[PDB]
Amino acid sequence: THIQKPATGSPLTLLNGVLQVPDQPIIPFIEGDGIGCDVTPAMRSVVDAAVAKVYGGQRQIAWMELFAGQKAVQLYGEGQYLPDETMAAIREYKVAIKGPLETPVGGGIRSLNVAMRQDLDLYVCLRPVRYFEGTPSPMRHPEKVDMVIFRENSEDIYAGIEWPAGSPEAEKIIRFLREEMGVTKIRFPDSSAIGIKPVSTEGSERLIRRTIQYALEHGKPSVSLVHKGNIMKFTEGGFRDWGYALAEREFAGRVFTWRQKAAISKAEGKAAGQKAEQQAIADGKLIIKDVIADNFLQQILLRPEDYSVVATLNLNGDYVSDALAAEVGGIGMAPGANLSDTHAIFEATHGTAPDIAGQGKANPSSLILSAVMMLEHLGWGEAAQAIVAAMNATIAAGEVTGDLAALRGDVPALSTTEFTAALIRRF
Amino acid sequence: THIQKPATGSPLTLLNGVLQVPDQPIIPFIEGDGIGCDVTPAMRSVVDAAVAKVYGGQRQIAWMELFAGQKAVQLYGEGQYLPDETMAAIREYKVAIKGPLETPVGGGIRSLNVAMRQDLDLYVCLRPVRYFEGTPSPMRHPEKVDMVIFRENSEDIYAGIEWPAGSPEAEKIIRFLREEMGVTKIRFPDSSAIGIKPVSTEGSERLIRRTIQYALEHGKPSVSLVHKGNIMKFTEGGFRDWGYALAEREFAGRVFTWRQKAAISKAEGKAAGQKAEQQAIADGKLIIKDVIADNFLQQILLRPEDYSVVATLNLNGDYVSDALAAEVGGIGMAPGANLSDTHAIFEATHGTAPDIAGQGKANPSSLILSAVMMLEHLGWGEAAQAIVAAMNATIAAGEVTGDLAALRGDVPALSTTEFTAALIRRF
Ligand SMILES: NC(=O)c1ccc[n+]([C@@H]2O[C@H](COP(=O)([O-])OP(=O)(O)OC[C@H]3O[C@@H](n4cnc5c(N)ncnc54)[C@H](O)[C@@H]3O)[C@@H](O)[C@H]2O)c1
Ligand SMILES: NC(=O)c1ccc[n+]([C@@H]2O[C@H](COP(=O)([O-])OP(=O)(O)OC[C@H]3O[C@@H](n4cnc5c(N)ncnc54)[C@H](O)[C@@H]3O)[C@@H](O)[C@H]2O)c1
Repeated sequence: THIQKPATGSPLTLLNGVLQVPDQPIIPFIEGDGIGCDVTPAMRSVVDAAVAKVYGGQRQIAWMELFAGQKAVQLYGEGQYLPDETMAAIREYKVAIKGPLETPVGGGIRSLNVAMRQDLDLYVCLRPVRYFEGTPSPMRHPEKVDMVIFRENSEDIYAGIEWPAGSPEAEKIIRFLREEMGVTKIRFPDSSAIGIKPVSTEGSERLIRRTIQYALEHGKPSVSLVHKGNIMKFTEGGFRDWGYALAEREFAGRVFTWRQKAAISKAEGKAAGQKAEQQAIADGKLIIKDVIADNFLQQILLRPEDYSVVATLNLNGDYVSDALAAEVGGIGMAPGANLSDTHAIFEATHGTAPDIAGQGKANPSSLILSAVMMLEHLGWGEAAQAIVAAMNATIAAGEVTGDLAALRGDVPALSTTEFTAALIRRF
Repeated sequence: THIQKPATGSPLTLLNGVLQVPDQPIIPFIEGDGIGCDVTPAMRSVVDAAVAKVYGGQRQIAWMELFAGQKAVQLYGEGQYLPDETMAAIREYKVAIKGPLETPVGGGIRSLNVAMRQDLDLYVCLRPVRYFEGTPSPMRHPEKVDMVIFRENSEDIYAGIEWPAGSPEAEKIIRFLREEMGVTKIRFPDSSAIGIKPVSTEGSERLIRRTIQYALEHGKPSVSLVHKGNIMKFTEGGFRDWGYALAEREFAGRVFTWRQKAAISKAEGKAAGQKAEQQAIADGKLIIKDVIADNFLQQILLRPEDYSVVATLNLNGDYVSDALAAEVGGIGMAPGANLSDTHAIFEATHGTAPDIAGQGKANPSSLILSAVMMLEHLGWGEAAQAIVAAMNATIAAGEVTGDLAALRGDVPALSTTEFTAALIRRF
């Protein structure tokens, strides 16, 4: 072992439904590769300051370092990118927050980020994207972005099921596809690498159910199912169809969907369909609609105001998260949470930022905002709100890191530590 | 048969492997579903007006209507969405232009758009995206967008290989994957639909070769290989790696890749790597770089000015095209061409737009600009340049269709017909 349980902490526990949160909870954290070394300490400093301010010391996070990535390899030895004790500790402690981890391209280890999500079955990747007043942005009207993305986190092509071109394995699956499955559409079978995309009714349903539940509980006007269901009919189109079906049987009478709208239109005409939709909106009924993924990218740029909650697949969610984050300053302003029904790993949308690593420039806001989601998860709402208020005031005053300052000629950059200080001095 | 060879036209021919264009070329066209009924007649009018003007009546397109989609079904019979005679005609006449075609979601027919591309092996989907001065845009600085997308058009998950959840076929492939391929990562094997993603060395290579050739002959500063090769290591990561290898092998002394840069950064440090790139740019070398797909979506929004030519896979290309189009007004300002080494089908980036079909509102600019590409393909550059000049002037004058008028206040909306007339008055 290379991990040490805090001396004054007490673990979170689960008791007949409820998550029990001690006043000095043990919260595991992973530093992260690259800019993890800048953003994690900043996040802890900010969280600690907020908590001390709002509760007077009655409460205090008992941080416990766990290891993964390069820091793990250096401490545990070669190939020890994800030590067993790391995963065991997260299971036991039920919550954790992590900086980014490096995943190599074209070869090397499988994503540790994805591996953690799979191992703990954290099937919801939850990413709220909203505009902080005054944030430098490439958009004319970034304030019109206020969305919540529910990204399926356990399946899709992220499963990591693939074989390299020319390998015995690729030849073996290509032969099965052509000889046993009757596949005729592989263009270049002699040099094809092959990837598998599993998308299930069970996986789609649990993600979409949580999405609708959230939308209803928070008074959100709509849920958009985004998919490329015309080309990927049974996977992505399945996601959409299973989604509408679930909405209409588990939430009958509490939602109005575009599937229902189509039924009304087919039988009574467009006007009737439109009228029924207008009546639902008038009723405070949650609207469930759907958008093809490419057009979705167009719509969130042209009219983001028309969207609220989004339910989508793993790959689509990844791409949408980045496009949307860019509208509000980039992935330095983009928090996230990986949730199952019992556990949670809080984690920024961004990666290791190799181009600024070691320079003390990175925006810690995404991770800080992820810690906000964590505090909300812990029921420490007042601390959470204190951080959001401080963040709102800091950005509005024009105190920002370099990723934001680069977007406007009239805004200078602050280092990671300078920004952290600017935020904390406002508590 | 339900088609007719025009009375006064002559087919395109060849001479030493080079396209020979008669003064009255036979050019097949397909109207398209939905707004195809608006945009196709508009494109023909504009093209005819430009040709009549610049060549003083010495030249004239002999349009030949071919059928696909709904129009084909009503004419040829139920199920006849893509008559064999349509594809044979395009093979015969070598160049065609088509309106959008409807592809159902979650079932129904396989995409006719993809089917045409596959049938004629039009492996390059070429989509130039640039800003027309004065176009309403959601961006603060849309003028910074000037890119050319090369989207692989023959493989990837677009092959249409998949089987539905619960089906005997899905059960069959899942069993083979788990029992014979050793696959353990399928989360819900009992209810998964399965899609297959083939990406090959041969397919990736010919698309990337065409991209680099284009970049070099048009004097572009860089080619960006966009991929999600950290998660899809052997397909998308293969695309990247094969791309760098081909560049260095086939265009040595004309390019400088980040693969080369990485090597210099390893042996001599990053300062040496940056210097080498600086000198390559000074030397007039084409830079070959790469960007992970999600980050690329962020970057084309934050700093599009850093990108020029893009080479990417089928699915990524589809998503990137819509996001980039939105920056310059939407997919109503986004032309395209499907190209093999011998044949070409020109086609807008947009779909059938059911929300405005039948209303005479559609922006015909995408299809018109696709015909501009067609005219350049035919070596009728003067007519191509005339349409561009009329387009530049008409947009700058504030004379636009509803899709653009919606992006900015105090800008009236012209109908398709009205916009068409406005363009034509510049001739
Ligand atoms: N959850 C995760 O741990 C996670 C997420 C995304 C990427 N990654 C990994 O990160 C590595 C690098 O990938 P990449 O370069 O495509 O993406 P990246 O997110 O690391 O960097 C992309 C761009 O965004 C900028 N950026 C990201 N975070 C920033 C911050 N907080 N402050 C200021 N600028 C920031 C970077 O400077 C860079 O220019 C890859 O190995 C990838 O697998 C990990
Ligand atoms: N190459 C093609 O033939 C092609 C391309 C994309 C989509 N499609 C098909 O089109 C159908 C509709 O798909 P969708 O609704 O997701 O996308 P779409 O491109 O048809 O429409 C998306 C949005 O963009 C707007 N839009 C598109 N073209 C426009 C134009 N020229 N002028 C003004 N507004 C325009 C529409 O009004 C709509 O709001 C689907 O069946 C899809 O398969 C075909």
